[PDB]
Amino acid sequence: TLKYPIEHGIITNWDD
Amino acid sequence: SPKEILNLTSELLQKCSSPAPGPGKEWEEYVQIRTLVEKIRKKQKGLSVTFDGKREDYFPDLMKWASENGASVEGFEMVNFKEEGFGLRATRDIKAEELFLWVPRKLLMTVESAKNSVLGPLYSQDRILQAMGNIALAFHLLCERASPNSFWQPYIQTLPSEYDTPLYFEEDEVRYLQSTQAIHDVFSQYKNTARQYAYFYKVIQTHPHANKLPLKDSFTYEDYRWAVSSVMTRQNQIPTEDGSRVTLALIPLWDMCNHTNGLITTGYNLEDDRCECVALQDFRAGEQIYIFYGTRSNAEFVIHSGFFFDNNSHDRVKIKLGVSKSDRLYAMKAEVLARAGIPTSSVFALHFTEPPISAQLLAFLRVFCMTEEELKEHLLGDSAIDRIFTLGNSEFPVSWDNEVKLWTFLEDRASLLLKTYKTTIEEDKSVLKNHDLSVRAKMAIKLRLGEKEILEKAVKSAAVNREYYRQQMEE
Ligand SMILES: Nc1ncnc2c1ncn2[C@@H]1O[C@H](C[C@@H](N)CC[C@H](N)C(=O)O)[C@@H](O)[C@H]1O
Repeated sequence: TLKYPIEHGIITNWDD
Repeated sequence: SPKEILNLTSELLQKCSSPAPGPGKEWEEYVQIRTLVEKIRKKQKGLSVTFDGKREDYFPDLMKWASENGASVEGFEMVNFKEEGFGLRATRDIKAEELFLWVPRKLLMTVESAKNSVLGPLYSQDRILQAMGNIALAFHLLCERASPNSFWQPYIQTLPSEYDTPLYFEEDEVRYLQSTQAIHDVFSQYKNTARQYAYFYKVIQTHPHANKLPLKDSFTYEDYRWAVSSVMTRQNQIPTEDGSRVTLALIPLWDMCNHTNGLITTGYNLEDDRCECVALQDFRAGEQIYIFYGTRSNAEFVIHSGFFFDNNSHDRVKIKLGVSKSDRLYAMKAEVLARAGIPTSSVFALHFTEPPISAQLLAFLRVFCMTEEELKEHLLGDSAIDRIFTLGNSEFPVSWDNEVKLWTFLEDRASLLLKTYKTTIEEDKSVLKNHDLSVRAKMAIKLRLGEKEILEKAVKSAAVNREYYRQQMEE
C-alpha cells in the first residue's frame, strides 16, 4: 500500500 | 449596528458555554441556539466577500495557477454534475493505477501557511487557534478570501458558495433525525460552531492583533459557517516538509474529485514533496473521475462531508458494551479481555457488510458469555496463550454453548436498539416513496433508515448463527 495515505475530508475534532 | 451584534454574540457565547443540556432536553437546547443564530444571520449580510463571476468562470484561473506551480492540468475538465456537483471528467482514456494527478505542497493551504499569514500575530496570541488546526485552517480561508491579492485566490474563487453539511439544514430537516445516534453529533456540530463564531467575533472586533486584519468589520455567521464547512468537507492530513509529524492541509485541484467506493489511491510523496493520485479504476473519456475518500460511515459523510453515499460498504452504527462490575466473573473476564488487548467496556460497531461484527467484538462477546471453566482454560495452562489468540476468529469457537449464548445476546440487543427509533424501517421507505423531498431532507431520512437497516441486518445475522450453532449442540 501507500506510505502516507491521504484521506479526503478526514474527520477531526471540532470541540474547542 | 456592530454594537448590537457584539451584544447578540455575547448572548450566544453564553448559551453555548453551559454544560450539556441533559437527558431529554438536547432537542430544545438546539432549537434555542438555532433561534439566536438565525436572528444574528438575518441581521447580517451573508458572505462578506462575493465574486462577480460564476463558479466555473474561475476554473481556467485555477488551472493556469496550478500549471505554473507544477500540478497536472491535462486529461480532465471541470463539469457540473447534477448528482455530485462539480467534479473532474476524463478528456482521455485513463487506465487503472496510472498516476494522472499530482499537486506540489507549494499550492496547498496548511496550518503552518496560516501561521505565516496575515493571521500570524493573532494566531500566536490565542489559545484556541493554537490548539485547533482545523479552525486555524478555517480562518486561513477567510483571511485569504478577504485578501484581494492572495496567492490562493484561484482556489478560493472555485470553492463552493454553500454546502449540504447539517450547519445548513432547516429545523424540519434536522427534525427527521430525532432519536437516532446521528443527531447527537449534529447537535454538537451546531453548538460548537455557534460557540466558536460568538467567541471569535469578539476576538476579531477587540483584540489588538486582529485590528488590521481584513476580517475586522466583516465577519458574519455565514462567513464562519462557510469556512468550517469548507475545511470540514475537504481537509486532509499530510506529513510536514521533513516527514516527522502530520499537519492539516487543503489540496487544490485534487480535492475537486467526488467519492465512490474503492480503495485509497492518493498518497503523499515526501521525496518530491507533492500529493500523488493514481486512477482508482479505468475511466473512459467522458466519464467522471472518482476517488475513494476513505472508510467512513454514513453518519460521518452526512455530518462532515455534507452528502449521503448510497452504496457505502463501510457503513456502521455504534454500540455500548462492557462487563458489568456486578458480574460474579468480572475479575476473570477483565483479565482475559486485558490479555486479549480488549477494553473492559468500549464502544464497538455493528457493520453493514458481513460479518456484522469485527474480530474484536466477537472476541469480547465470547469472553462476555464464557463460563468459569472456559475462563480458566484461557487463563491457566500451556494452551491459555494459544486459546486467547483465536478468540476473534470465527473458526475457533470456545464452545457451541458459548456461541449460542452470544448470538442470542446480540440478537436481543439489536432488536432492543431498533425499538428506540421514532419511525420504523417500513415507515421510512414509505416516506421516501410517497413524499417529494429536498436533497438535505433525503439525507436525513436515508440516514435514519440506514441506522435501522444495519440493526435489522445484525438481528437476522445473529439469528442464523444462533440456529446454526444450536443445531450443532443437538449433535
Ligand atoms: N458521491 C457523492 N455524491 C454526492 N455528493 C458528493 C459525492 N462526492 C462528493 N460530493 C460533494 O462534493 C464535496 C467534496 C468536494 N471536495 C468535491 C468537489 C465538490 N463536489 C465541489 O463541487 O466542490 C462533498 O462535500 C459533497 O458536497
